Amino acid sequence: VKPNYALKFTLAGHTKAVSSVKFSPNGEWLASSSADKLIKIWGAYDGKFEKTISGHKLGISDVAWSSDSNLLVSASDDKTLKIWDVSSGKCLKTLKGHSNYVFCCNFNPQSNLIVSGSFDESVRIWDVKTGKCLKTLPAHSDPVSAVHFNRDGSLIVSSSYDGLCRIWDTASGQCLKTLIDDDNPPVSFVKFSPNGKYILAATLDNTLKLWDYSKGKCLKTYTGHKNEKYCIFANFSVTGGKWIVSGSEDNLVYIWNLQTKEIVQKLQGHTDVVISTACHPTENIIASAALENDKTIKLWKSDC
Amino acid sequence: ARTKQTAR
Repeated sequence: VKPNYALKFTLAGHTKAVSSVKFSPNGEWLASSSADKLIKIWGAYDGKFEKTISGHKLGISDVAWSSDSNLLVSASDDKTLKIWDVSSGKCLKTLKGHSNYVFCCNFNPQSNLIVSGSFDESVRIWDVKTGKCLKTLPAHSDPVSAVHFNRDGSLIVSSSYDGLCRIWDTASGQCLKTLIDDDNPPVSFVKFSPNGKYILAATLDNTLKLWDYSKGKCLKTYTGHKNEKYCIFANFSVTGGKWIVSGSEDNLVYIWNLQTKEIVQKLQGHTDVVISTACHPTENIIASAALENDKTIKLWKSDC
Repeated sequence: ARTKQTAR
């Protein structure tokens, strides 16, 4: 009925606002990125700092894991992405081609492609093996806030400040669907649901919306949190109860019942905007991260 | 970029 997430750890070390946290697919690690130009790796279960990965020339807005938990990709204001070997900490490839800040990134499930979005208003698809850009998509008319592959990597969803969410065919780079809203608020985040049938989109009017993109039908809206300014991550929690999880500009983590849309828990502890949250792949664990008055990551655990 | 306000 309701989860009971409780604070287990506070992870300090970043020296500027944290931007993104992601659990490894194997559940062992959390990676974080920051405006401080660093990636840090932490133990998912004991919160123990593992290592710092450095090399970007400017701040990092996003980080993502490969399926074998062996590679990370990061998206930086330095206009590049970097692919890293997590075990050695070494930069394997630098992905060059965007003409402005790279804001978001993700591997496909196969882990042979990376998708990125940029302030340059494009979405790029990259070959992991060669580090070469395969496709540049003239995707949006304003900064691209999020990019995400579906369950089998055949589709990409992108969101933008231009007010659109778009679905793309990975192989051809073609736009298959545009989702619109008459009042046209900036879209600050999007991702596919775990089954790939829906997308969850955040807009800067304090609203999260679950869409059946095929039908162009909005099925659920989640409200009551604060999101008017930042590109805050949201998540489907599937390990126990079925929840939607998001950060908020009132310094809380919000958790909603997926079906009823009721807020079922608010997690208190951060002292600045909660810009990023992540849900552990097998356990009822949430990671949350906050902006520069706080600069910490918190790990929370629930029984359901 | 993400940690700063950049949207309309």
